[PDB]
Amino acid sequence: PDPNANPNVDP
Amino acid sequence: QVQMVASGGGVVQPGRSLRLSCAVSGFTFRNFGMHWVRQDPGRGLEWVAIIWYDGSYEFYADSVKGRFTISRDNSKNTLYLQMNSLRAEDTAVYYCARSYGSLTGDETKYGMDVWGQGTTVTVSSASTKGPSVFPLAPSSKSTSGGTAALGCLVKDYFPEPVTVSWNSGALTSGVHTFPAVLQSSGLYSLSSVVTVPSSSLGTQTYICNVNHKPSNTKVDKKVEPK
Amino acid sequence: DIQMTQSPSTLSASVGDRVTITCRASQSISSWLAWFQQKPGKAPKLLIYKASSLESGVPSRFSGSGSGTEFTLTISSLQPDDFATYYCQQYKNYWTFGQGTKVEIKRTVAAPSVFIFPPSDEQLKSGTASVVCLLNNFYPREAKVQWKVDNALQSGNSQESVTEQDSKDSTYSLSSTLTLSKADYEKHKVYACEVTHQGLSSPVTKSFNRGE
Repeated sequence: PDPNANPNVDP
Repeated sequence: QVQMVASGGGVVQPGRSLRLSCAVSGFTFRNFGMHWVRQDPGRGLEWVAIIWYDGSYEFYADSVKGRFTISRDNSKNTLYLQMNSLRAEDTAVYYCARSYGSLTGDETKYGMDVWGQGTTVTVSSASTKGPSVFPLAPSSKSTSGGTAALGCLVKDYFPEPVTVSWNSGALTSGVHTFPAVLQSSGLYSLSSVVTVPSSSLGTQTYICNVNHKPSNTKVDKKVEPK
Repeated sequence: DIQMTQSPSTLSASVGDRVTITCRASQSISSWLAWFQQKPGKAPKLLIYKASSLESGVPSRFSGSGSGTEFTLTISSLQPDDFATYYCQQYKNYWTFGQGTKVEIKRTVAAPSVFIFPPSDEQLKSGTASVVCLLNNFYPREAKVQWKVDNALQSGNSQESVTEQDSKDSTYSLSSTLTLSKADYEKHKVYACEVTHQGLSSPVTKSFNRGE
């Protein structure tokens, strides 16, 4: 992944 | 209230190791990516590492690649940074920072929002040394009008901090304790000064109380006028 | 690496003024720019995300604009709680920060009080000599301290240290320490400290002769 992509959970 | 605190910092010699930890509160730790960011002596901020929410991906800055490892315990809600082969350039305050807390997916790029309290890391080949406290005596070359100036030079100590009081804390008005500067020897030097009435230089006593706890060095130095 | 640059590095302002800080990027970062506020001893705080979006609870006296390579933070009316260092950060390719812009409190010009201290006899018995020149309570921060030893301009043997702006009177204080060996200290007679500040009519010189 791009390091600046979403690093958080998908609810 | 989203809040974080980093800890684990200390003073190590080049090539040694250090583990930093970060405690959180007020948010679900396992739901957000976490950053490590540091701030060098020149107040410059530089990113160190990021870890995904589930620990599936980790990215590192080129300066720390191969020597640092970022990890997380999503059950104890803790962020870790294990460092080995430390360099003098790694001397900084290390903060933990949460990635921007959006759980929508609408954006394509993500930064940081909440930063925790930092922990100080000092990497230096110098060894622990107590300070030499020399009096900066008042005289005519230090008396402008009715205001005279006196102080104490606190020289050749490592590491920081040194604490300086005056008259065991009884003298606080007009006291300037300057920031420590790093000498070429790898040791620090510092001066603390105070302005007093010149008419009280033969009637009052002035002692500078230096305490360097890393070396168990408490020093009281009377400053007599020339 | 996308390089971030801020201007100015220091900004003198008063309460109630309209303050503007600029951030430039070596490459187009679209609108992925963030403004952080950091007060001394504390961690940075996020004020503006996505170039223009204010965070919850941020006062509406803060505003941000720009896209591509030029961005701007504007404080419409500087309040006492706004005197701090402000950093910009791009988050397009990794995360890189600007060097910071320090917003300081402007006050009237205050000329420094120059004091000089010859090295103590105790330090000389240890083989080193330190002469300290003290500039107490002055504004603005810019001052020049030149060391002269027997009419010779010194270079590379002095270290300066400046305090933060004082919380009561908003002044700065400065110490310049000349460090020499005891042998080199005993080869010269006159040691002078020349101070140039915009609050002084003419530069001030505090001199002492070794053994006086």
